[PDB]
Amino acid sequence: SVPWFPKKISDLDHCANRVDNVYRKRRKYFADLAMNYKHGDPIPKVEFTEEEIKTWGTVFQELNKLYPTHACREYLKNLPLLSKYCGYREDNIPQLEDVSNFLKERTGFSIRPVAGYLSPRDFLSGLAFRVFHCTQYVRHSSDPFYTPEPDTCHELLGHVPLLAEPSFAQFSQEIGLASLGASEEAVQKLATCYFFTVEFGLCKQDGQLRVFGAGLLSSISELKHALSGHAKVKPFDPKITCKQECLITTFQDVYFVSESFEDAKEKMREFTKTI
Ligand SMILES: Cc1ccn(-c2cc(Cl)ccc2[C@@H](Oc2cc(-c3ccc(C[C@H](N)C(=O)O)cc3)nc(N)n2)C(F)(F)F)n1
Ligand SMILES: [Fe+3]
Repeated sequence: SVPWFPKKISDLDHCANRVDNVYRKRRKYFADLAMNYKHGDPIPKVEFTEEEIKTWGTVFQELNKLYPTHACREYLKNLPLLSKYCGYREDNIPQLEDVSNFLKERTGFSIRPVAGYLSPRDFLSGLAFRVFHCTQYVRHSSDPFYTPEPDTCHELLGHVPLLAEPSFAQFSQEIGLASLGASEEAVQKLATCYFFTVEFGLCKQDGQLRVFGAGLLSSISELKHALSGHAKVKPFDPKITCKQECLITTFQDVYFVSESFEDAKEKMREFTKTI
């Protein structure tokens, strides 16, 4: 029989809640905000602390040094749009509500604040309705270069700029749409393909390797590592790519290169029929 899946955007209420002293209370605070959030609510505006803003400022400042030579053209295209409309600055952390409103005008995507990791099924189910579950907290100040879990920096600098791109927006949703009510095996295959594209993908533009992986675009160290030449590279092929192990708390052992977003989209459409 078919497992439960959302049939409308508001149904995501039923799946979004899955799962240093001052930092812990701060983290619980953000978790509480996401937990009590219901569809239709404005995403609660948060006054970030200076340490959090300085952390964002450090990551943001350093990544912007790398983006022109590392990021794909679409990322570099939409990133200034975010700084002109959503307050992307070194001294200011953008609000999830504002960028969500921006995405609505651009690609119809929206943001939903989430406490932490959701199951791949629940997360991909959100994409089916062009909803991206975002963490609202900032990474610990100890290591701004890399963090073993998503933070608001990862969402805002990694995911948001490409979600504003129609071709990429379509690609993301179709992965989500494919996931709806799919078998456990199918969801995991889709989740792995999502992982090595949306989160850690590489693309070929004008003969050059560029980064569109969100997990890469928000990590100072791995972004450099991905294009250094010391990394393992393979062509994106869903049947093969979906068999690759997804690593956490570390750099990936291999990266997959797509020809383009529409190319990645077409390869996925072919693949989802097989499963
Ligand atoms: C098959 C499949 C697909 C997904 N999953 C899965 C399921 C659950 Cl419930 C938990 C964990 C995972 C996967 O882990 C991650 C991690 C991240 C991630 C991205 C960026 C950053 C910040 C960056 N390092 C920075 O420094 O900015 C952090 C984390 N993103 C995703 N989508 N998955 C895992 F475990 F498979 F790898 N499984
Ligand atoms: Fe992510």
